[PDB]
Amino acid sequence: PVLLKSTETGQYLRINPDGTVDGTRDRSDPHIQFQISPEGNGEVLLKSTETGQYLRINPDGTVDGTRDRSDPHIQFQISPE
Amino acid sequence: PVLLKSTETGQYLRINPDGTVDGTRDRSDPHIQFQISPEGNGEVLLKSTETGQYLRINPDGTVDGTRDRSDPHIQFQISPE
Amino acid sequence: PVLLKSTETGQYLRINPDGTVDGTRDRSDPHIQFQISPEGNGEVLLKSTETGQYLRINPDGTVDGTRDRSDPHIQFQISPE
Repeated sequence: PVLLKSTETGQYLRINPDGTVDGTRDRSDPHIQFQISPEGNGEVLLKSTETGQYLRINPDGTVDGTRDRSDPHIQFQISPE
Repeated sequence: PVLLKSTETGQYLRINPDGTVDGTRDRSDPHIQFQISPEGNGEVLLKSTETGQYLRINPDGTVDGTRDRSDPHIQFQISPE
Repeated sequence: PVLLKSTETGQYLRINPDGTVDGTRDRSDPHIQFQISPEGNGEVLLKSTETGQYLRINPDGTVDGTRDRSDPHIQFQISPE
């Protein structure tokens, strides 16, 4: 169970029950709880422990979550910097 | 847009909000840089291998995706061109 | 003769007489005007029309200008987008 924080603003990533995604500085929020699931091909999946939906980036650049286990948009690569 | 790298040190020229100026090898936008906890150390980017977009948290609290991997504070425009 | 503006903040790059470098939103300043001089390769040199100093990035990531025509630190490459 991991948290995804944007060091910059000091904000954590959050997937709300309605499927909307935003950033909060409220560390006492269960919705900022994530789990990184492998894919065998190096890639991973970003899924909320609570809501249980997977994180996707729409083609038009908008971001939300769907519990659809099948959709290459939830495919993510973690690139160390 | 264009980037200005000192081929010598490989550093990029940057203009900060306060008006101060310096160089840095950090080519990427801090708003697309996340830290995974509980693990500490390191700094990672999160790219949707599908659309090739990066995950970004904006100061206002909003979240979206973008292919603009680079820091806007090192992106200059040459006029009149 | 060109201006080097940081679209983001709307600030122009400037080399002050004393050799210090900063960014200003004052477009009516002569110290913000540069000439891009080729370097035989693909590289260029960044030189203020006024002061006549060449822009360099110190190894320590600090930025100032010197009229020393001979110094690899004033070597710059311009990479679009």
